[PDB]
Amino acid sequence: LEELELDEQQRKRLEAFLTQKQKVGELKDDDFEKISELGAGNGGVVFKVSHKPSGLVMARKLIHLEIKPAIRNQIIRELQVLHECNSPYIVGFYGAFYSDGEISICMEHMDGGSLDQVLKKAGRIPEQILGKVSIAVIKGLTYLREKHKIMHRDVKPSNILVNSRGEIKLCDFGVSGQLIDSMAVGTRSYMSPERLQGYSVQSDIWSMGLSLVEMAVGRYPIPPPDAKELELMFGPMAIFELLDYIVNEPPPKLPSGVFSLEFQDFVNKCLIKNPAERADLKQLMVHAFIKRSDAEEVDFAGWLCSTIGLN
Ligand SMILES: CC(=O)N[C@H]1CC[C@H](Oc2cc(-c3ccncc3Cl)cc3[nH]nc(C)c23)CC1
Ligand SMILES: [Ca+2]
Ligand SMILES: [Ca+2]
Ligand SMILES: [Ca+2]
Repeated sequence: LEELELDEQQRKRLEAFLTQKQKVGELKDDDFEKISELGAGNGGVVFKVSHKPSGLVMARKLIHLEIKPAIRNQIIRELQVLHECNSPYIVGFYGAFYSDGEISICMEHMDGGSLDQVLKKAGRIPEQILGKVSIAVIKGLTYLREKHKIMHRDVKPSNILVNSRGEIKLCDFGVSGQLIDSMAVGTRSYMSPERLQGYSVQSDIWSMGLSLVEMAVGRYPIPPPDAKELELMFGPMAIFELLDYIVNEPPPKLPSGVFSLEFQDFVNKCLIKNPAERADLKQLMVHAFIKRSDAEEVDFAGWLCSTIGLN
């Protein structure tokens, strides 16, 4: 597929990552010194750590799990598939190990944090920036589907990471069933209405469209905002009530007058409740909003650094 091709810069960065990764070796707990806490999420705290032997800076997620030694070795073996997932739109993976009652997952460090964290800083994210985000998520989901036959299963702003180089990558896509089972939990407020009713990449496309709306307006779009909140933005529901709303009510949408019709049509085709009518990855890759965004020269790194205060 032409959408899986890489630039010369993307190919250079991918080779540089694998070249530095070959120098690492087997990860052990005592080889890490904590630098700072990057944040909490999905049953474990993520630390910015330094791998003392190699000197690299990594993100280390520690998941406290008390399981028999066999159960742990299965999770570690199932996470080894991440070594083969190499793409400019997938967060780089270093290794996983068990130590002192905690599963560690060491990955590439993204100094921009997640888009959940960026959204809290920005308030809302502009459409041109979200065009670059849409392109990366589509290509990331396409890479996982095409080269590995893998669904993400948990697309949301907190699982989309960015950095000061202008890169946008996905992470935390389901690869180990024994890890999800042993942790039984994550939010279901981004799941498609068909998954909430009892499973395809179409579900991930719903989650992308839902995440794009939240970042565009600056709030989780369900329940829909009233006209008073709109005039304050552009000029409580329990979780079980929220999931019932997703299944039994029409999908959310962008407000009129403030976003282009191509952007509105893009999220509309992502949020069609019928997965058969909902657009797939091939159709979205050639949507008018995506083709327009790909030709737009947007300085994402410059916008990101000034928005969150990186300097
Ligand atoms: C609500 C909210 O936004 N929570 C934040 C909390 C910090 C977290 O930060 C990372 C997490 C992971 C990661 C994800 C899955 N499994 C293993 C790991 Cl290591 C890799 C990372 N690389 N670089 C960074 C900065 C980073 C992102 C989500
Ligand atoms: Ca330790
Ligand atoms: Ca130790
Ligand atoms: Ca998860």
